[PDB]
Amino acid sequence: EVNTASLCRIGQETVQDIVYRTMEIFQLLRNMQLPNGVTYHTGTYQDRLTKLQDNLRQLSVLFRKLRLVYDKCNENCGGMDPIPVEQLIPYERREIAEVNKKLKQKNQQLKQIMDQLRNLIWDINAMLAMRN
Amino acid sequence: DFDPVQRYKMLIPQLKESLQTLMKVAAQNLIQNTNIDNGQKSSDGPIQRFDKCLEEFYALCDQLELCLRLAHECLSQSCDSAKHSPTLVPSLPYPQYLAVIKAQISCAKDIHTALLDCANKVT
Amino acid sequence: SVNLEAFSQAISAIQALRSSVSRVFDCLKDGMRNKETLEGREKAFIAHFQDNLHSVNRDLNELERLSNLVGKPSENHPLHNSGLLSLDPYSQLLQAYKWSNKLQYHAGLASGLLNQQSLKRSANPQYVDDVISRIDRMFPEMSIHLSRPNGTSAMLLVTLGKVLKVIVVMRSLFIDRTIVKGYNENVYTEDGKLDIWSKSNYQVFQKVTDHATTALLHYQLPQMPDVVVRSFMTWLRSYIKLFQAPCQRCGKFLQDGLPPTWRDFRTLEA
Amino acid sequence: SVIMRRHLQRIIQQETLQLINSNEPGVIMFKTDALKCRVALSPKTNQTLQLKVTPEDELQVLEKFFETRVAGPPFKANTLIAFTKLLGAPTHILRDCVHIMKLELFPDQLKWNVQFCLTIPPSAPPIAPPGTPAVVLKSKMLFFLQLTQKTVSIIVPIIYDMATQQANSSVAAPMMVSNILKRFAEMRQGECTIFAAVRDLMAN
Amino acid sequence: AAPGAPRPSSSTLVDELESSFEACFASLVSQDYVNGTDQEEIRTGVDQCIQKFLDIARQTECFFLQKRLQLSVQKPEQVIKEDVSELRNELQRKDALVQKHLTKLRHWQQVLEDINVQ
Repeated sequence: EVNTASLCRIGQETVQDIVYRTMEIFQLLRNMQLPNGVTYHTGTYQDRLTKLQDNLRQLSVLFRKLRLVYDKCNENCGGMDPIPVEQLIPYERREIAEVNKKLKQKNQQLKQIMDQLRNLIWDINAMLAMRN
Repeated sequence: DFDPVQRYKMLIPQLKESLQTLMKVAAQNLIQNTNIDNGQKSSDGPIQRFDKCLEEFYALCDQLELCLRLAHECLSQSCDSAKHSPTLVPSLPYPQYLAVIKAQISCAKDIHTALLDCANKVT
Repeated sequence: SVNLEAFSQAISAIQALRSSVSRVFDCLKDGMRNKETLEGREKAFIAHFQDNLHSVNRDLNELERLSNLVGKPSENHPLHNSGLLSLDPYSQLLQAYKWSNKLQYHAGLASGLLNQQSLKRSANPQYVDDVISRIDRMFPEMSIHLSRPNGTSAMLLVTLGKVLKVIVVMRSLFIDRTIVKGYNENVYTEDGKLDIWSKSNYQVFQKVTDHATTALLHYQLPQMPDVVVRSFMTWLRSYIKLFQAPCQRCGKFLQDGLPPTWRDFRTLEA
Repeated sequence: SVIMRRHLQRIIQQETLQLINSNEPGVIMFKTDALKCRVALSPKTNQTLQLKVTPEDELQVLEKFFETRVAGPPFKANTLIAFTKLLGAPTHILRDCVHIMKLELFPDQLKWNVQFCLTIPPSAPPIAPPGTPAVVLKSKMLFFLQLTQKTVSIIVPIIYDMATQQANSSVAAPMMVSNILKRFAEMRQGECTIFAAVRDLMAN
Repeated sequence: AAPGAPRPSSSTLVDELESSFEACFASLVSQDYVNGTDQEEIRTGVDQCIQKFLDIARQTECFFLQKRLQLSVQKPEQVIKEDVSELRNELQRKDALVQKHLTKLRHWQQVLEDINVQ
């Protein structure tokens, strides 16, 4: 209904991905060789501009989503209207605990399976001395 | 039919001697006024007004700078052409060269248009 | 053809000479502003005089260099531009050339300075190996080979000027599990029965092996394995001499080398 | 314009005779009559219509447009020498006049834009690196015929031996043979407008 | 208000990003004459534009972390639900990977059943 925490996480992921996309497109257009290649007639630059436009659309929709989530965050001002900045320096959850215990049991089971898989998977280290 | 670099080489002594003569006539005018203002009627020798010499020095400096800039532009153009174009001076015909040039120009224009559209979408 | 740098230097030199003589002549228009103690302006005068000497010396030194230019200027390449206006719309060509060069330089500088990234995290094929090996093998004085008798994993070796070959057996993309030897001491062609590993040396190249292992755990980029192996082989190539030893004398120990930053120096000191 | 006027006075003093100093240097004094010393727009050019007594009339406007097109940017001073060389008495000036008139109006190869009055082609026969190729003062004066271009495409020069353009080979020999067979009734101004119109129309 | 401490301005954190981004690239894409001689000139400007960009980015990120911390200490139920959803997604992905590995191993061992015909 609110998902403000997930909204902030998505916004952070989006701005990080925007920076990543900037770096990637710089690395991409870095080796922009002569379009009129001696050997290559029309091969490279086509896919180059294709990926260029793709990354452009990507960063455009990224900016759009950023603006949208920022507007959503700044509009839904519910809870702690004062919001004391000086309140960040120190001097039911039953279902959560049940899900955590179930996940831990599944993790231990998977770990036992992986432990068995270790011995079942080495399988060559002991007998590579005479393997062919 | 004179090459730029050899002209600059052969012209360096000219700038040197002109600067020397400039300093000489400057010293002449200085000692002249220095004997005139406080000494006696001794310095009676009309030398150069020191304007022509300075103007000539500046003009030679400017001409040398122009020649050097022209040589630099020419060599930079030759270098970039060699680095971003194969050897085709009739294994490719001249029309192929012109076509390649036009295609590269069109690709550059397309890149420019794409960047302009990106800037527009940004705003 | 790197004379462009020297010519730009000469340009700067003549510009500085003009500027200096102009400033010298302008400063002689007036005497000491307010000395009140002495005539120490002679110091600044002698400084300007020496600056003139510096300018003359630089002009002479640049006259000595820049021997001559080659005949047939422009090398017949812009003859199209030299052509009549019929075919030339020609300046567009030079414009696009300059634009491309500027964009290339800009992208390079941007990528270089963008090395300090801000990505807090990174989350939500037996054909590239041969291609990478072929690409790396085009490099000179460093011959490589591969047999891969173990299986899917990659097994390869490299050679240098001496017989100090290196045995590097790694996975598909990234280099790991390497070892070093020297002067056929490994004999990993048909050692015993085949291209054996034996993970050993005569207690001298152990340091080199440790350095290479550390480097493998240092150049481990998250992606782009080609760049990874290129950095690896460049790091390896830095041992072709093993003669100099900065930050010390070349007698400190058995050997001296640890260049992870593209510069070697006396080992056991970092 | 000023450097072209400098080159013009240089070349007119070099070989032939010129006129005494006046408001504007008039050395365009042709056979019949010539008076062009008015420059309304000095930045544009200093040239006008000399005189009209007979075609070779529209010839005045044709020469005006030809001078305007030959001034243009300072691409080459050889263009000036070429235009000066355009003085053939045996109906040679009439051919260039008609060619310029056809080019200046752009009417309806194959009824399309086919006109190339330039010089110094890159595909010229290799004999020596050219310094200023303008015209060939011989029996068969060399000149770019037309700039053939589709909608391959290249231009081709022609030297009609008026004593009549009897010229890989697939692009040159058939067209020249057809243009020769077309105007095969040249029996006195042979290579004045018959060959010109033949190369204009029947070359496509 | 150059030496003054207060900052009399507003309307930032949104337009600033696009402005800074397009700033040092409009210099590149421009229908204007480009002098064919330049070195170590645009580099200062592009370092400045990337510096201010990453700086305002850091500012926005710090603001985001501050808001997230204040929200968590204000409404911990949201953070609890987020953690529950993340754990559910992780468990689903783990189960999917386990099933995929099991099916792969099954398919593998099944085809090499009687490799040795004997």
